[PDB]
Amino acid sequence: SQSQGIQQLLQAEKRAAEKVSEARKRKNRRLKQAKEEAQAEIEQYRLQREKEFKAKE
Amino acid sequence: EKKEKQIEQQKKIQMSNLMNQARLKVLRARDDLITDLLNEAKQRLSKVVKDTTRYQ
Repeated sequence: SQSQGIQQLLQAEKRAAEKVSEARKRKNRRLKQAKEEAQAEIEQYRLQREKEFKAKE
Repeated sequence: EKKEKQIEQQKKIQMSNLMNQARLKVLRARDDLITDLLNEAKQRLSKVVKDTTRYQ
């Protein structure tokens, strides 16, 4: 009987702590990736503007 | 867009560097020519003073 309730409450704490903590860690990673990928796309746009300017020059 | 507008300025710059050499070379040539005319005139005066008639 009571062991299923013990397992439910121990699993409740584990899931509610871990799933939220993994998503918080993902949020930080996605934000860092936004800066990195934005800069990489900015460098590609800069390289295009420079190649375009060389064709004028 | 600013760098594209500067293409006419870059042509004027590069052409001006060439023209600055050209102008000053031509002007130095003019002065060398006239300086040599004055060198020949100084020689011609050193000839005129050999004729005692004109030199008197």
